[PDB]
Amino acid sequence: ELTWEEWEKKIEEYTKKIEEILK
Amino acid sequence: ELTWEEWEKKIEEYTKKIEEILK
Amino acid sequence: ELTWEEWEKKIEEYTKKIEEILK
Amino acid sequence: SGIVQQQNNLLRAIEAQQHLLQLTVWGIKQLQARIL
Amino acid sequence: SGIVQQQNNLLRAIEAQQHLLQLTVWGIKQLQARIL
Amino acid sequence: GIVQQQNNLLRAIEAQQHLLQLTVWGIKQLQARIL
Repeated sequence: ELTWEEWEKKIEEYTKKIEEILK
Repeated sequence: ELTWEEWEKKIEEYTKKIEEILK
Repeated sequence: ELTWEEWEKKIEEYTKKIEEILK
Repeated sequence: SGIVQQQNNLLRAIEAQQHLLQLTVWGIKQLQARIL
Repeated sequence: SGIVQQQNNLLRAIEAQQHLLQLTVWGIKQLQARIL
Repeated sequence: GIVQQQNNLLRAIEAQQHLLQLTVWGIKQLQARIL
């Protein structure tokens, strides 16, 4: 099962990735 | 207003639409 | 840090902005 | 295929994701009301 | 007007959807902390 | 160009779909805990 800690890390990863694409 | 069952079914329906586009 | 009231307002503000863009 | 078709596909995907985002808003509000 | 304008509108839409999505993440974290 | 920008849009949408998988997952976790 996914932990809330890894959940939070993956959220940050995909959000950062989109922010870099949109720049 | 939605039941949680209807909520889950609509999540699946919109996912199917999106994945068909992404494929 | 947000209050839940402020959260609800910003949700609606971004929803209206998106809907306007998507027309 | 072409850019025009692909633009339409991207638009439809973003519109469907907007529905998903609205559904997640509903679920959070449901749980918030239950908890708080 | 043209593809250039329509593509720019899609970019603005996803930018705004990312703000909306970040707000849902905040709400989930708040409720997670309350519950667990 | 438009071709490159269209590809960047697709990649953003794919990442936004992964984010939605994650927020849906989190809501389901809390819903099952509460109800």
